[PDB]
Amino acid sequence: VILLKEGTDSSQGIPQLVSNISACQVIAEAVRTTLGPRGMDKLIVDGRGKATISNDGATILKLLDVVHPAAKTLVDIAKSQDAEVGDGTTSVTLLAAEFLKQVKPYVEEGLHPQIIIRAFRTATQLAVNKIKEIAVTVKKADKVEQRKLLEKCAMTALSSKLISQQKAFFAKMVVDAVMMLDDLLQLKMIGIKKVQGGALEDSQLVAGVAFKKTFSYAGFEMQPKKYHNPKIALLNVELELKAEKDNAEIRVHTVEDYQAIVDAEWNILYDKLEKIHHSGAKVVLSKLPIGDVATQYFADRDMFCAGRVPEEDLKRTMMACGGSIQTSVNALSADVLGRCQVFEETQIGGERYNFFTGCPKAKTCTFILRGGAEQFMEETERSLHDAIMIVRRAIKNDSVVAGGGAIEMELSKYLRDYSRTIPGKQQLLIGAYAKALEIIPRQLCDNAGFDATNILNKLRARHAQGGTWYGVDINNEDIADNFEAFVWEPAMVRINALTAASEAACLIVSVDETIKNPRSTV
Amino acid sequence: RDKPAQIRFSNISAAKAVADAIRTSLGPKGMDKMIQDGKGDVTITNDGATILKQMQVLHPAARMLVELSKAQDIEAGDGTTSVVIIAGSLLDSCTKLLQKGIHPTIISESFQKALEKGIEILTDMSRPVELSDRETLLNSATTSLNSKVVSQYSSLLSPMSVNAVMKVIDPATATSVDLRDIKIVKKLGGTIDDCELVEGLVLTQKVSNSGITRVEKAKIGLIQFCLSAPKTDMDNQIVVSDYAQMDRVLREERAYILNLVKQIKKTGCNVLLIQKSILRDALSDLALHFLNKMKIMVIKDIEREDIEFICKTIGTKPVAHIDQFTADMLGSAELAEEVNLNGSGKLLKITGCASPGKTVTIVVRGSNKLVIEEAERSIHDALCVIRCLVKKRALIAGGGAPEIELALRLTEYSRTLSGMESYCVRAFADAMEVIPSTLAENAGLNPISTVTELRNRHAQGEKTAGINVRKGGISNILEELVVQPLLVSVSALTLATETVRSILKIDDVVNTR
Amino acid sequence: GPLSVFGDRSTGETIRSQNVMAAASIANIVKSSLGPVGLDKMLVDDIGDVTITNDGATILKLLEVEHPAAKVLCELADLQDKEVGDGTTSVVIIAAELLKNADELVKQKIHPTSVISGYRLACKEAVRYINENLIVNTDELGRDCLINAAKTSMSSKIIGINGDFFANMVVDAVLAIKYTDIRGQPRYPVNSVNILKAHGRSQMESMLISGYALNCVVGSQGMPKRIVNAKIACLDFSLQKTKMKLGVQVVITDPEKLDQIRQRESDITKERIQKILATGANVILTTGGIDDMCLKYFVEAGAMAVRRVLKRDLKRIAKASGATILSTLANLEGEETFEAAMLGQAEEVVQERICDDELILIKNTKARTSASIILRGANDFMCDEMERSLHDALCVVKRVLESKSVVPGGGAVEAALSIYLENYATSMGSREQLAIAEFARSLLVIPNTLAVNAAQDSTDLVAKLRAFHNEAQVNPERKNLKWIGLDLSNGKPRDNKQAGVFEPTIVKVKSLKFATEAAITILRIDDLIKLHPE
Repeated sequence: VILLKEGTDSSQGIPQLVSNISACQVIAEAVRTTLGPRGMDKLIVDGRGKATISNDGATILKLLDVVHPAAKTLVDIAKSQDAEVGDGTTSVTLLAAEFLKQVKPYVEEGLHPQIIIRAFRTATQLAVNKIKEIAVTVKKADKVEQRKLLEKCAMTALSSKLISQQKAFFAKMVVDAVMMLDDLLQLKMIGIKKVQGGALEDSQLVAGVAFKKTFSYAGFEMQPKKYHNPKIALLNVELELKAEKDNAEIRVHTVEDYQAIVDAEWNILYDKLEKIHHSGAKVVLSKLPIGDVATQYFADRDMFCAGRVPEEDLKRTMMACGGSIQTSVNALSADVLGRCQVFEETQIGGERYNFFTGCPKAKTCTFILRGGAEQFMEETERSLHDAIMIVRRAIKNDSVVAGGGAIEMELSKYLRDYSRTIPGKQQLLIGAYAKALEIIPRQLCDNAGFDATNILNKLRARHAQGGTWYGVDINNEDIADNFEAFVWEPAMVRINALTAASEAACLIVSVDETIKNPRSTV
Repeated sequence: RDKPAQIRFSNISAAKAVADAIRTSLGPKGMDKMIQDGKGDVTITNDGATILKQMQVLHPAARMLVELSKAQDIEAGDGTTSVVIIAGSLLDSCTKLLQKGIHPTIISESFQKALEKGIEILTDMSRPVELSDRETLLNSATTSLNSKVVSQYSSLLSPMSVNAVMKVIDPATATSVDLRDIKIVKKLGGTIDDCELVEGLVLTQKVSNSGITRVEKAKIGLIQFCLSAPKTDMDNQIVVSDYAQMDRVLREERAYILNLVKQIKKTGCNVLLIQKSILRDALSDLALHFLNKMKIMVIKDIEREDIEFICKTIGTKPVAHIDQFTADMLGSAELAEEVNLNGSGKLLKITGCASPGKTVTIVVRGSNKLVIEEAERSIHDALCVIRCLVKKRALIAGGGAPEIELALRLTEYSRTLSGMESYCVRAFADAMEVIPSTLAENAGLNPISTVTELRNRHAQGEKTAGINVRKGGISNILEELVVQPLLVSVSALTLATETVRSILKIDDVVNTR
Repeated sequence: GPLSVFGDRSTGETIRSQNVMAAASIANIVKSSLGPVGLDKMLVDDIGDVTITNDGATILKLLEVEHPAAKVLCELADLQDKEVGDGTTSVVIIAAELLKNADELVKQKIHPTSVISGYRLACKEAVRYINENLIVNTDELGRDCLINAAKTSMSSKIIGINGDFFANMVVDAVLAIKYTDIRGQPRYPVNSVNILKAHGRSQMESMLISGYALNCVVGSQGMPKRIVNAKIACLDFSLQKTKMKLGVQVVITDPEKLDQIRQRESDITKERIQKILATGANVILTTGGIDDMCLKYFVEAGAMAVRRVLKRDLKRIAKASGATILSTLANLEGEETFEAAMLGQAEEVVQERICDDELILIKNTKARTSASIILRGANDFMCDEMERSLHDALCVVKRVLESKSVVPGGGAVEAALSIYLENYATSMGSREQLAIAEFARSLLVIPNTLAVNAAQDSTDLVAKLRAFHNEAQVNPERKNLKWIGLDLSNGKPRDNKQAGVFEPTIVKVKSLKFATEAAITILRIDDLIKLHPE
């Protein structure tokens, strides 16, 4: 009798881990060129035809699926980094991949997971401490320099992303956009309206809040489309002919009672209207639909009404305008009412967007970006989201590190020169770690088709005993202190990178064998 | 009507794509390409004509290019990787002429005049060459080899090629050389180092006796007629009517055979040679027994048309009858020895012949059959290089100089030309920059920088300083010993321009049975 | 537009890696089969032919390979066997790892030309250094260095435990056919010592014959089976019922002759038989058949006659006993006579039974000696294993004796060459210096494979050997360390002379030449077109 159920199998020992390392390299090479200012972009197609185009590595890895364990580990680590930082995901996936590649041949001869895991963990610890100790910072606490370096880090983020002609333009845009936000830094108070047509340069920042005008019945277009200081009431109440609680029943006996009841329903409606009108507000917004009678009344009363508004829209309305959400009208007073100095139903690219500005309070913003492709606008919006993430993390800890591969060569040099005191196979394996730590600038150079060997040689010579912060320019194709080129990115990215890299290395090197069920559950 | 124009555009695009397909195999720094056939073979290849051949494609344009490459190899022989690139580049350039309202007949006439000017452009560019001048021919053939894969032993494959052209024909005057004079053999196994030459020839069959396997100063004999039992060309049967007749038949058969063998032995022969035949062949066991009793070699079953090679090499001449067989007609070679290939067969090399032979043979060995195939094709194309060199004596150095010179001077002609033809001439001028662009590209260079550098160098008017793959840029070529005959370039250009004039005229394709 | 190729083109490093992949897949598959600790690999043919094999070429030859470069490596292994016959497994591994290093290097974006020229020059320098800086003497040995060579041959084989008897046997067998070619140097007729085998009792039950044993037996028990003195008559003429000529027809109107013609059919044969039997013939050897007429006559004479005798063996035995090849009795002219001046010389011939079957055996061909080995084993497969083992050993020893030069091994040559070439490679200081460095590194696989096949701590021993060789080279004051190699008997750095581990220099030279040749061949391959199949 078969010991286990029929259909299973298992690979073991060196062959299993060799296959795993091979899978790691195969999945790694799929994004070999994305990162870098000169990045070259990829596409995917699904069975629904919703083709998606992106150069941010983590999103790319989600766009792809595997069944291999190691590659699944890689893609989930990419998920973790993206949720953690949102930049350099390409860098972390790549780097772990070449560590595993560099260690591959070591399995064929005498070597055990113990020493390699200990070396990986201790090196990761020491290098994270290095990250903390030599991370650059403003250390100035003045808002001018703070804002300047926020924009510099934003363009650093764009120093490997798609757009490169609007770096400072969009950096200042997003920095201001977040500086009209509170200390909560809520991720729901950032309106996004992708607009067809219009140049990429025409993307803008609404100081107040704008949104889309939802469908409305007849009786519109008599309302005044302009006011110079309206007052806003934020509702969540229905202005439509509705039964009381959907279960009410009416039991009368004569036509007079019938007429009294129907006129009474009308009186309820018109009394709510009277409360609203006499309240003094000039506009009303709500999730709930507005009956045509109310719209005709407000047009007759020169007042604007709108319903069926999505919640997040109303949330932004409260958070910026300064009003308060209402489910009831009976206790409407001044403190509940919002207030702004500008209302207008403007036209932005063949659409009808309701614009509310002139609010002295402003704790939320709604981006209005212009372009000609849903996919390219989506990619730009994704990069905007990435920039939001990077600045939101960095705004807490205003300490960063220079991009352009300078810091990676710094840490590689540190590990190398220190990896001459450590003993034995630990020393050799740590040297392999350090050698694997020398690819990302090389990959940037070869992305642009440059002689990366020569570039790395010269920058290593310059890093050895001739100063630090030397990065690789691509428009100049040379080496110099490109830290003063202000390509600076946060260091918690580096720490998280090392954490995930050590995690992955020790995980996959701990792999020894796997049994595969016949997977009848399909 | 437009559909003919769309067909024309489609054909031009197909030709361009086919040409671009082989854009990593040109010149000194080209790269090989696998062609695995549907059959159970495989071919590593670098020569353009070969590559073009193995694609059994169905599109007419590539077939035209294949036949063009065949014609060029017949004319010149080397590196037909370039001509396809030139043809495709001219087609792409004339796409721009077509979109700019230039009638196809007008385009063809523009090509004709461009050909006219370019002939002189190359002609004045070149300089004559000295026959028997070792260095010029050596550099020409070596640079020819540098477009192939066996360049690692060029120091060995050059002297053999040069000695071939000295010892095959006289350097006095021939205007052309018979290639079938030169002979080669390919053998599986051995090494590139084992490759060598002999001024004689080698025979494949091994002597039917092991008693004598290396004879020196032998009087070699060649025989081509039947040796078997007495039998008429026409049918018969010898009827025996008793035991005595049987006895006489046996004794007289023996007597006739030994009489013949004694005739040849009396002629002073040392080594026997028997041709191949069917239908009562020309060898008997009793003959071998007799020859062993008199210490004589024999080789049997040899080819018909090879008689001239053997007779010219050794001096022994064919006889179909014993009566015309004479002792004076013995070819005398110093040494006939059998060699071993370390368990890979036994040959027979004939050396020290006293008769003047005008044919030579060379051997090639290597770790496999494809390496020796590539070396054979390379040596054949080098022999073609030298045949063109002696055909007419004019040279042109490489380094990208010729095409850029022609490009810039056609640019000047366009500057000095008016009418519709001016822009066509400009298009010609811009066309000859593809080859240097490819040479810089596959050399791992930034094409814009180096190509513009050479363009400016030929704007200065100074030359002998062109593309250098050792310096890494534009530098001197005479020290690089990079030279090709003017004839190969002239043939390439003329064949390409005639082909493309045919192309421009042609615009319609129809499918038949 | 789309390429008219109609086939499939793969570009980039993929096919390169695929060649690597090919160079990977087979390599480790045969990895377990060379060195004193190489274990056997079992192969089952599709028709149920299970096989034992340890030498690489025999291992690979029956694999079916469709990947081109892998086929190329296949015939590379086959040639490594057919000329050298030793290192039967090492060469494919060396080439595979060389391809690994090369393809990784090109993946780091270096011009292929620099690395290919590096390959050629490094092959040349390596062969050179092997030639000069490891010269030792074999005249200090002899009749015992051959024993040690046989020991190194059997190291991975099946009889590595009982080498004391077998090595002496094989060296004496070599001495038994030692011939001279150019009258100043020796010569060996390879494949002229028939090794006929039997599913005997044990390896210790095989015996060597100072004579010759056919695959042949006595035609009938009527003949005497032990002739006192051997005057041998070798024949190629077919002794069947004589047929005059294929182009004769009889026409008889006088019937009296008719019956007498029936007589003739015998007479001629019979007559020659008398002639054959006039000279006191002892044994008759013919390729042609022998019928009842000749059988009865030979029984009446008591002289052995064997039909269906092969040809090459007949030539061997005729030369050994001094006999002569005969196809007819005709002399320099029509006189057909038999001469008693060339009869083969031997002591006696017997139809000896070995296990359960008999065979013809020749005793002491006169004026010289001859070699043939009767391989008796527990079964057929392992006996074939000794067959291959001893063939390989004879190839090794004939290479040794042709060129009396040998150096110790077990990684001794490997580590010494690696140390030289790594401490060398400053003659260029350029893009090719790194190439020479990778050559010095890539020879690390031989100690690696030996250690993994022996479960030794590879790094410690390789460091010890490398340090000794490095200090010997850079400091020639104590150059004695250059006479040290690695032995897997106990994982020891030893003077590889007491074990006798010794291999001909030409073997390493030739293997290195073909290895680098194939490596260059592949490194000048970059693109593949898969044409549509027929």
